[PDB]
Amino acid sequence: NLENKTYVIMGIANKRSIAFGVAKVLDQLGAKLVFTYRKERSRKELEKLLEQLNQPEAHLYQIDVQSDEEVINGFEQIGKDVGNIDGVYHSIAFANMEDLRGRFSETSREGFLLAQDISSYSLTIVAHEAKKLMPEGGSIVATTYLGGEFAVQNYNVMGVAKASLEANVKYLALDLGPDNIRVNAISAGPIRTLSAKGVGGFNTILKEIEERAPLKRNVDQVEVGKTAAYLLSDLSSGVTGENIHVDSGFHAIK
Amino acid sequence: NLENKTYVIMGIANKRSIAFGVAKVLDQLGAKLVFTYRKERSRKELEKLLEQLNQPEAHLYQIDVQSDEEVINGFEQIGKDVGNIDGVYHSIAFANMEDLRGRFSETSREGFLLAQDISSYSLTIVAHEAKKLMPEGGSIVATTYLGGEFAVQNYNVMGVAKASLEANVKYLALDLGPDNIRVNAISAGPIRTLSAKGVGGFNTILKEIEERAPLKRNVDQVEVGKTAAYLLSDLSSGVTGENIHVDSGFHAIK
Amino acid sequence: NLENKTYVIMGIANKRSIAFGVAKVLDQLGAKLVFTYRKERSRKELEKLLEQLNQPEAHLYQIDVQSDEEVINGFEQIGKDVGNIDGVYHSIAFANMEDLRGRFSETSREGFLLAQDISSYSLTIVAHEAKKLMPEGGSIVATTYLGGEFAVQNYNVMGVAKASLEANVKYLALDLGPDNIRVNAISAGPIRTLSAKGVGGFNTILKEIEERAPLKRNVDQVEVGKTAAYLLSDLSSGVTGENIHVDSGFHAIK
Amino acid sequence: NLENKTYVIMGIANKRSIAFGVAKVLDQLGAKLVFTYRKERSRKELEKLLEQLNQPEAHLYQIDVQSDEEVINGFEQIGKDVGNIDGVYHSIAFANMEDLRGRFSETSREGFLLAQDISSYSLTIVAHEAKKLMPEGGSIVATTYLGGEFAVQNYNVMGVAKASLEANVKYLALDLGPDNIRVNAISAGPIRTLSAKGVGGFNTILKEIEERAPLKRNVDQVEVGKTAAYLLSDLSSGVTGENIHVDSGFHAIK
Ligand SMILES: NC(=O)c1ccc[n+]([C@@H]2O[C@H](COP(=O)([O-])OP(=O)(O)OC[C@H]3O[C@@H](n4cnc5c(N)ncnc54)[C@H](OP(=O)(O)O)[C@@H]3O)[C@@H](O)[C@H]2O)c1
Ligand SMILES: NC(=O)c1ccc[n+]([C@@H]2O[C@H](COP(=O)([O-])OP(=O)(O)OC[C@H]3O[C@@H](n4cnc5c(N)ncnc54)[C@H](OP(=O)(O)O)[C@@H]3O)[C@@H](O)[C@H]2O)c1
Ligand SMILES: NC(=O)c1ccc[n+]([C@@H]2O[C@H](COP(=O)([O-])OP(=O)(O)OC[C@H]3O[C@@H](n4cnc5c(N)ncnc54)[C@H](OP(=O)(O)O)[C@@H]3O)[C@@H](O)[C@H]2O)c1
Ligand SMILES: NC(=O)c1ccc[n+]([C@@H]2O[C@H](COP(=O)([O-])OP(=O)(O)OC[C@H]3O[C@@H](n4cnc5c(N)ncnc54)[C@H](OP(=O)(O)O)[C@@H]3O)[C@@H](O)[C@H]2O)c1
Ligand SMILES: CCc1cc(O)c(Oc2cccnc2F)cc1F
Ligand SMILES: CCc1cc(O)c(Oc2cccnc2F)cc1F
Ligand SMILES: CCc1cc(O)c(Oc2cccnc2F)cc1F
Ligand SMILES: CCc1cc(O)c(Oc2cccnc2F)cc1F
Ligand SMILES: N[C@@H](CCC(=O)O)C(=O)O
Ligand SMILES: N[C@@H](CCC(=O)O)C(=O)O
Ligand SMILES: N[C@@H](CCC(=O)O)C(=O)O
Ligand SMILES: N[C@@H](CCC(=O)O)C(=O)O
Repeated sequence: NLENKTYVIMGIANKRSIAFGVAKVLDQLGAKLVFTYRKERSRKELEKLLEQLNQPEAHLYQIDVQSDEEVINGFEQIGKDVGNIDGVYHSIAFANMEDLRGRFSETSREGFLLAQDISSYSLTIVAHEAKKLMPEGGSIVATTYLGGEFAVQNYNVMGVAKASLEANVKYLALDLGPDNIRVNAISAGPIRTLSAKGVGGFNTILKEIEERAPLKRNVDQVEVGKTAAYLLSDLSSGVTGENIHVDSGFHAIK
Repeated sequence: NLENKTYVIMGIANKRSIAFGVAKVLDQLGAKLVFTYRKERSRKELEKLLEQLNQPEAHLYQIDVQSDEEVINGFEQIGKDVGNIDGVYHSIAFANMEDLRGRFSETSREGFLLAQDISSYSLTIVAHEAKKLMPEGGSIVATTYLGGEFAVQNYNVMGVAKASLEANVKYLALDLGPDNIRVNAISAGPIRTLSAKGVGGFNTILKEIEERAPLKRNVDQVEVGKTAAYLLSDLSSGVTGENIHVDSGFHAIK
Repeated sequence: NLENKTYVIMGIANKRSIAFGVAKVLDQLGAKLVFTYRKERSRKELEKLLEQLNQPEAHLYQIDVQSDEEVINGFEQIGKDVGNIDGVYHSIAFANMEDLRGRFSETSREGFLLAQDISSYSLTIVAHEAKKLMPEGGSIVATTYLGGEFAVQNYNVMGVAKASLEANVKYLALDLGPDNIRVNAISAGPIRTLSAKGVGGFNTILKEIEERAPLKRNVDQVEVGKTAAYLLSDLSSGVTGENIHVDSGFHAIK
Repeated sequence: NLENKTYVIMGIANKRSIAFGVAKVLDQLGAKLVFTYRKERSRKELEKLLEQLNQPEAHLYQIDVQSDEEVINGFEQIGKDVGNIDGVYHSIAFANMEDLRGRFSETSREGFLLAQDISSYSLTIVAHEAKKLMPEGGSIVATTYLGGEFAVQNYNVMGVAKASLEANVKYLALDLGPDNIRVNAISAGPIRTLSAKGVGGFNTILKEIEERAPLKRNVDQVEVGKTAAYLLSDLSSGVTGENIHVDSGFHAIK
């Protein structure tokens, strides 16, 4: 039960976004939700998707996590509009498409740093600004993939950006733990989303889960959202620096 | 919300048992609970502890997990008495004082195999018997410690037993996943219980957690119970073969 | 260069044994070698295989690692025959055939404990006895598989015994470190040997390595042997409690 | 024996550099060595240091790894001057001093990306250029630290850069494995070097190893160099995407 909680959900682009499965679950559990987006198209999609939620007010903020001032001012505006928050769900990554197929060793410096900036560093600065709204403690969760732990074909520069994110989670957990802020990751199995369309071989990744993972099926956004509700709530009070795989068991097999 | 769910909880000895933390949480959430014990003194404690619970009926079965027949007959009786179950919490381990409190390289064969048998093999046979009561699926959770992942001073034979149990969890997850049974572990931080008396230097282990773990505090049995509630319920659909550290973040630091 | 070093190699059965790859390499580097075996037939193979090696004398001892007396008396006799040794290569495991295929949840208690006894505990008692012949320090290496780290189809009871071995390696490393004895594992990739005939689906495991592993080829016993020379020698003096995968990179991908 | 092998060693600053331990070992084993340095100081210094080696000639190239041109042109020139190479030792990392103490959550975007660029991406572009000089295969080794696997006090931005670097090794292993180029890391224990002075609390880190690591002592640059010789030679054929801890066993304990 999350009535009287407030969470900031970063990274809804459309009805297939992982962050939207999180939103549906939290919403259904009674939470107040604030949404951040980059592209105008994503705000338009949030406005339509909010008609499916039970949020009596639209709280939408444009935050491009490449910009310190947009992250700083965005959270400062959120604090002014809704007061203190209980957590942040971070569902944000980016890499140029030519870096999500072919040969990893041909990755450009600009593409490698782009992916690090948006997919990893953004959690650091978000945590720094979000903590200002969590004087009593809180919970920050980011979304990762098994390609941060193992080399997977095609995931290439984003695998190295997820390894960076997963370490970023541990270091933030150590730093913010004395402030009663927990920081954790969910390592989601493959899910058809707008960003999946850029990963080479994505359909064969999905098929392999169905054939080989312990549950012999793929997961969906709402399953990620249910684990998010656990990590964002008091149920997980003793848990920080942790990476929970929501992937039908695929992480545990070879 | 666990109304209309039934769970078997194995390994309450007294009010400090981790499994009683689990019981309290599941009870508060509306579950029907069934309890298994070894020593007659454990049954007496269970009888006194059930007064604190909302359980309208006492469902108590003696199962020494060294005996196949006791596990077989105990789960069969549980089925005839309460019907199908939704999961099992396994909170059982044992090792001799004499092997524990000597150099690891001095561990006796008998003591090594005793600790495997009770602390690891018991999950396998329990899973096999409990699956007969879970025709539509279920969840099985066992309780481990960071000593199964790293060599910790003094934990000695029980660290090898915990590594065995953590691998047992992954193999059971692979085997039983197509039956929609999930199998997971909770890696609890140190907690003062009857069995902790067995571990040398236990007080300095507690003190290290306070000084060094991200949350700068120790965890308690109810925190283990809240993560158990997540693992045993539909909130962790899609999570199997996982090991969730309820340990203030200690696993993530060095 | 291992002239003036002496190593005990445990677990040659025939010319395909992983331990015979280790023997050839160590022999080619000038080490003096002592061999232990269980079955008469293995002693006969060792007698034949020694004609290929540069050892000027056969040091052969029957040690069934299920027997404490055989391990104690065998190492005692080794020390009386060749003096102090520089390390031990352990290449011993066993499980009953029915436990290397089908459903893990059906594993018998006696089969689970049998595999633990031979494949894990044996290392502990061997280290205890071998330490008496290494008063200046030494190196002990055991042979594991990725199935001890992940659930692998069919490997079943041996995967849990290997997770146990791997923890045994870390706990021995911690215990024996102050005596200047290093203890490490090599995680070998699949290799056609007599014991491979017990693993269901073995040929499929081999084909997956050629298709998926970074080197796109399988490894052989001599490559294990070369990593064994590294771990048994001063070249690895800083390295203990480690598990080195000699598996064409397969451990690193998913 | 590395006679008739040529290795490029990147990252000698002075007599305490880890890469100078590597050079000593490879030089002694008969390898021809080429050296790269960033700033002038490291030149002058290199010129002097190399009188301690048996290199008949001084092959020194200025390469600042922030510059694509310098990496591309530097490897090109090494190929013209010396011909094909057998491997590359990468011993290069950098972060701003302020980012190696205090609160990780305060790290600037500029500081985080600088550490990623120099300490992780540099391996990718180095590997791409160096491949051109390894048409029959070779071996690339980078130097990492346990702070890339766990959150360590103070190490902060560099911990996230080393996590990135360790994933970089695996993705390069997968990519370059079919060209018979292996890529691996050495995770060195703490060692007093010029870069160590920047790391907050370094002396406390060192003391902890002596007190708690299995070998109860610290490691040195030459021990890193001996494991580098293993990784760079045919002894480690079959080993790729691996991270070998030369740290007195500290990684294996908690
Ligand atoms: N789909 C999967 O199988 C899978 C599996 C594991 C993990 N993940 C992770 O889950 C997360 C969500 O991805 P998704 O699959 O749900 O795809 P998605 O719907 O495309 O979500 C990606 C989000 O990233 C945002 N974003 C990119 N750059 C940004 C920037 N500079 N500033 C602020 N927002 C930015 C996008 O916003 P705009 O569209 O407004 O630009 C979009 O809302 C990502 O971290 C992804 O790596 C996905
Ligand atoms: N305390 C901690 O710091 C800690 C941390 C991580 C993990 N754990 C784990 O948590 C679990 C519970 O331990 P605890 O600390 O709660 O100690 P506990 O209160 O002493 O519970 C241990 C239980 O194991 C049972 N048991 C032992 N052998 C048995 C057998 N042959 N058949 C049936 N039951 C048997 C005992 O039953 P009887 O008394 O009836 O014999 C007792 O109920 C164990 O797996 C333990 O390793 C403990
Ligand atoms: N082949 C692979 O793909 C692979 C991969 C990774 C790891 N491994 C491991 O490598 C090691 C060697 O196996 P292998 O593949 O080389 O097969 P192998 O040639 O069949 O060697 C197995 C050895 O185990 C010995 N052994 C079994 N029980 C024993 C006992 N009670 N006491 C003394 N020795 C006993 C056997 O001796 P007797 O025949 O005399 O009984 C035999 O010499 C094992 O630990 C295995 O798990 C194998
Ligand atoms: N010492 C330790 O305890 C320890 C432990 C684990 C891992 N490591 C790692 O070992 C490696 C070597 O460090 P070290 O401790 O040997 O210290 P070091 O002697 O200071 O070596 C660091 C080297 O990095 C070079 N470097 C920095 N930025 C560069 C750039 N942009 N282009 C080219 N070179 C650049 C420096 O060259 P200039 O001096 O010319 O600036 C210096 O030679 C690093 O990867 C470090 O993280 C060190
Ligand atoms: C293979 C599974 C997967 C993982 C992801 O991280 C993912 O999301 C991204 C992948 C690449 C770039 N930006 C993203 F958001 C999509 C995906 F489909
Ligand atoms: C150090 C933390 C800890 C872990 C345990 O597994 C634990 O439980 C046991 C420890 C040893 C033997 N039987 C047990 F049940 C107690 C403990 F105190
Ligand atoms: C699949 C790879 C593999 C691993 C082994 O541990 C192995 O060796 C055994 C496998 C099962 C039982 N005893 C053994 F010695 C054979 C093998 F082929
Ligand atoms: C704590 C151990 C350690 C690790 C390092 O990576 C290290 O080297 C650097 C540390 C930080 C920045 N640049 C470096 F080269 C020094 C160090 F002393
Ligand atoms: N190479 C295709 C992969 C097709 C698939 O999803 O399997 C792509 O670039 O998406
Ligand atoms: N070895 C002591 C432990 C002392 C402590 O708790 O620190 C014991 O017998 O329990
Ligand atoms: N020689 C193979 C025969 C494979 C087959 O034809 O069954 C064996 O050892 O089983
Ligand atoms: N079921 C066969 C598998 C055939 C193979 O792939 O080796 C076995 O038991 O060996």
